[PDB]
Amino acid sequence: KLLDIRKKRLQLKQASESKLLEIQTEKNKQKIDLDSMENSERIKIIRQNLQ
Amino acid sequence: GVLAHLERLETQ
Amino acid sequence: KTKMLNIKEYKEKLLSTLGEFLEDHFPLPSSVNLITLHEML
Amino acid sequence: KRKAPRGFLKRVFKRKKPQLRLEKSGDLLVHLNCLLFVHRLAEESRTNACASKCRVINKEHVLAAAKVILKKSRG
Amino acid sequence: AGLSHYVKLFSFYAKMPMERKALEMVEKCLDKYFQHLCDDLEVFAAHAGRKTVKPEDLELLMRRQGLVTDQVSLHVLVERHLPLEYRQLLIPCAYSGNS
Amino acid sequence: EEDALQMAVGYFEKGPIKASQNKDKTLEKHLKTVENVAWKNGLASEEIDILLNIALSGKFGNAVNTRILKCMIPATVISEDSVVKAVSWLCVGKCSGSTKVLFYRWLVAMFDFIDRKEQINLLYGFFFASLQDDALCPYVCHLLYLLTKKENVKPFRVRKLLDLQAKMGMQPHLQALLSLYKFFAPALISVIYFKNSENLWKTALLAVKQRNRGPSVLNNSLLLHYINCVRDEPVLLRFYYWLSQTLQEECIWYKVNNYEHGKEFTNFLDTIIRAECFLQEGFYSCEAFLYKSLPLWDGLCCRSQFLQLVSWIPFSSFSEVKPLLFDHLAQLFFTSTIYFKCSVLQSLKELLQNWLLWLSMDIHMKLGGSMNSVSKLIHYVGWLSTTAMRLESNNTFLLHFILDFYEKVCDIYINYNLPLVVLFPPGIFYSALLSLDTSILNQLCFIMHRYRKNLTAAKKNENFSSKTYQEFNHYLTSMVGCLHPSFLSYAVSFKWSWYLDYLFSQGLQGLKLFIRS
Repeated sequence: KLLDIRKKRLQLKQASESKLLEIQTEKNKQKIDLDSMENSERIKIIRQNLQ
Repeated sequence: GVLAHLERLETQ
Repeated sequence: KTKMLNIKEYKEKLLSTLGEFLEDHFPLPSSVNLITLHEML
Repeated sequence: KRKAPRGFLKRVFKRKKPQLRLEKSGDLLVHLNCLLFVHRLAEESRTNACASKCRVINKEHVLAAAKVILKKSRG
Repeated sequence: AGLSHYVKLFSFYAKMPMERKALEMVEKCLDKYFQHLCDDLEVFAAHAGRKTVKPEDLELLMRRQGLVTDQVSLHVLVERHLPLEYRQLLIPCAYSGNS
Repeated sequence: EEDALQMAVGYFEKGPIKASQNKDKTLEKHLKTVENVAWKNGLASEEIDILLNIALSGKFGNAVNTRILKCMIPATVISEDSVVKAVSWLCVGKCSGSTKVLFYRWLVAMFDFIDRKEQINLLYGFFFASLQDDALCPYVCHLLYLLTKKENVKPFRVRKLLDLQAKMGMQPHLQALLSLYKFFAPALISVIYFKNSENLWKTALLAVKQRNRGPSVLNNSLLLHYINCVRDEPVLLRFYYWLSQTLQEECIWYKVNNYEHGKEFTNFLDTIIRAECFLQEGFYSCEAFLYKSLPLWDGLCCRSQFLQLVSWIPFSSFSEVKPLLFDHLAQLFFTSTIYFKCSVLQSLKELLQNWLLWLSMDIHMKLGGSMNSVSKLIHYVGWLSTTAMRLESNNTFLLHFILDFYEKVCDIYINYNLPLVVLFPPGIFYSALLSLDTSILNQLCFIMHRYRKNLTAAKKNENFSSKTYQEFNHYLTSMVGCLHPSFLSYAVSFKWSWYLDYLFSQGLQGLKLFIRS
């Protein structure tokens, strides 16, 4: 029982590492979305007058 | 565990 | 821009009440009305 | 310490001088006077301690503090 | 009592440990402080011609002690040392009902 | 009648106490006997806390005599707090400062029962500006220690708390509030602790509890799941450098105490061990500390912890980890007693599982040179465990642990999907075959039956075949003809099938699995 518990747990561990790496590279994709604001042609002025 | 136990038959 | 207009309307809520409720306070005896004194600060 | 005794200052103002009419919060002004007098005492006694470089306030520094500040605080 | 209150406040006003033998002499200093004050309020209130001791009767005295100036008036001195519920009695706030 | 009685108390407030035909303390004391049963409904608590405390009769004794017991039966609602903030208005009436002290003690004591604590938190500054007055500071400090959220830590409040600390004393209540403001955005830095004073109210407040009843990352299990899931570079390195410098500094701590420091290090290595058993990969400082501190290691210095660290060692090659570590887990294996010997083939038993798990999903996530590593580990243990068999004159205790290792070598194919059926080296096989107890004999029998099962399973899917099947048929014909001393012990304690039944029935389950096969 401990052995198949360990096997299930490690399967969900490598699976979670792959899935959470997908989440982190999608947050990285949102980082390219972050390079989509630092063009700063009208975002900077509106951000400054909002601040 | 049997390691923490095996450290107390070394003494006892 | 929507946040700009939302914050602007929140400002015209807070300041509209700063005009209204400060008539519950309201000036009395140049002194300088607390609305004007506050806004000069 | 964050207090100021209402009763004690009034009792002192009545014990020492029996004929006054100290106002509703005039004793609060007396407490402010003593607070600032003891402020002056603490700071000029710290100066007195640094004068002899003593790391603890002692009698010989307080007696020198008195003849300056208590006389200064006289109206 | 109140003198013990001031010697304890001396501890948090001197920011530095002292001796008890220093404290009963600062007690005589407070006793003489009143022995100068309560007859200084006496003579200052008599100078104003009023039997009672109004707040301005003591503002002049504290002007004598050099603690009220044209820069530091009476009320500002209340800000720096007295607690809020106590200065609410002294310096006039405003509710259209200034104290 | 309480709602009627409280509206009568309000009438007792719309008029004077003198003009009343009856005493307030009589009717309010009937209400107080009611409070001893049930003090104030949410609407009742609201209203009786509202009108009795704003300006009306509400004597600083009477309003307090109620306020001691003016809490809630179900829960305190927002409208309770709303216009009692208009009792916090603190003005011509003000519900003067003593009743303010009991009022803020009310809120501190019953902060736990509000439906929407966020609403009062949204009211944070109304109580924060009440901190300036002296009498409520020891209680308002507690309240804001209970109310504080990140949205309420604006820098002007930080500077107001600093001004309060400078003007007033170092009071521990201000220190507690400062601790929270440092726990949030650190615009201030400082280094008692929710010690309450509502214990007197906690007679009634313990009744209220009963009334509600009736009417850097190792010591964070909830965060260990994050690092379990991120095999990221700057976090497994932010963590490696902490483990290396904690297993070095606190292990150099041995060289000055070695007795009292030998209990926190043991209890910290236990946390490391648990974190690895959960996270399931050996921390890269756990091995790096092991290679550094195995040659210097003794037999019993944190043996239970060191030989569980060996279990979680990132499978390396068994050609780069053997000389570095296993050449020392033989340098101490062959010089220490049985009680350390059994603690290594157990340590390497768990190491075998922790290597075979990480090889099973190496089949799942898509070998041969990895194969050679576990095979060589098992042979080196199989070399370790023939000479440990010789050091201790075939001690049954040690060979029990040897078989416990081999209990996890029979089932490589069935369990881990790894084709690594490694048979006994004969120096253990016959040494337990011709052993003298059955709790080791049936152990061997279970191992070899699982060996039959695993070899048969490997024949289905497919060197192993030639020499491994030859050696297992050697271990079979020699032993199946041999299946005797501990069995003789049973027979003395004791028709062949009945002898069997006497066996079998008496716990011989490895023999059952063989004999059925």
